Amino acid sequence: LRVGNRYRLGRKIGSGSFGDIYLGTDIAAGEEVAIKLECVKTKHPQLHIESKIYKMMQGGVGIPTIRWCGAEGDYNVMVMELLGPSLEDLFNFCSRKFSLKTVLLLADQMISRIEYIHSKNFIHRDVKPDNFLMGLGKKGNLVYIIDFGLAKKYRDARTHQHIPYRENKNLTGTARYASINTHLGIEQSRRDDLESLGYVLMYFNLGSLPWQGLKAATKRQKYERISEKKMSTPIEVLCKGYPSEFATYLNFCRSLRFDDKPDYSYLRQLFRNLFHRQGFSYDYVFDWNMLK
Ligand SMILES: Nc1nccc(-c2c(-c3ccc(F)cc3)ncn2C2CCCCC2)n1
Repeated sequence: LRVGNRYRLGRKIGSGSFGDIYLGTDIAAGEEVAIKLECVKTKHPQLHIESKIYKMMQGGVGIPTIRWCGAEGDYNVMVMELLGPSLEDLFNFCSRKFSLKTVLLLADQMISRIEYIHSKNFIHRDVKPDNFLMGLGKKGNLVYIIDFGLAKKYRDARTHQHIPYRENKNLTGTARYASINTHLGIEQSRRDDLESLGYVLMYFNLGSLPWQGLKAATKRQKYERISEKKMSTPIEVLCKGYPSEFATYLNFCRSLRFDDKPDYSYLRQLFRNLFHRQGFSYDYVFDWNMLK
């Protein structure tokens, strides 16, 4: 159909939290775009709140620019620059195995995306492979983070007073990568986004995490098995057979206090120093860049 006068809606290409995503074209500008559609109906107006978070993040490296936010017909609509494959997509394309060089070159950009989001007072709360997409064209090797649907403010804009420590919370994000404290129902904070990143990295190293594939009955008790397996698996076991850097990262993350400012530079240095020890070149070539 025809959306926002300027765009043409294409076919469905995916979903995000709170809405369906479609391919499209900005006819007036000759640009291909991604369009997220949310009913202006029900109970919850998430597309509009999320849109303000993106704009607050506009300008940062690897944050998708929003071209138009508006409502039309039955939908609130947000138009975004088209982006490439997600890290999960690429992981599959690479036979579900990434070389250490690629893992380290991904960790570098991923830690910075999280630091950027945190610098603007928000926590993502759903760090996972599918929420990271590569750019296109000149930005083909830039890793973008998307979906602020479950994002939340962790400190006051003006005073920077951190939100209060809270318990008995239900899980928000993906169980597979959620932090231990998140499973324990503790309010998520900066440390939590980083811990999750730690699991995503080890996920890329192993092909799967040890708490994956557990069978249960409820669809709520599987999170209990997930949580128990996660707690029962010491870091040294999870990372056995990989550079010590990964366990040091996870250990660092679990040691942070609820309102602590993470040392993002130190985390990136662990990986850069490892990048050097392994002898890898600084050509920034990712595994998939070699697909012949
Ligand atoms: N190709 C492409 N380019 C830009 C954004 C998105 C996108 C959005 C998204 C977020 C905000 C917005 F305004 C428009 C789209 N939510 C999920 N995805 C993808 C996740 C992986 C699978 C395919 C959809 N997709």
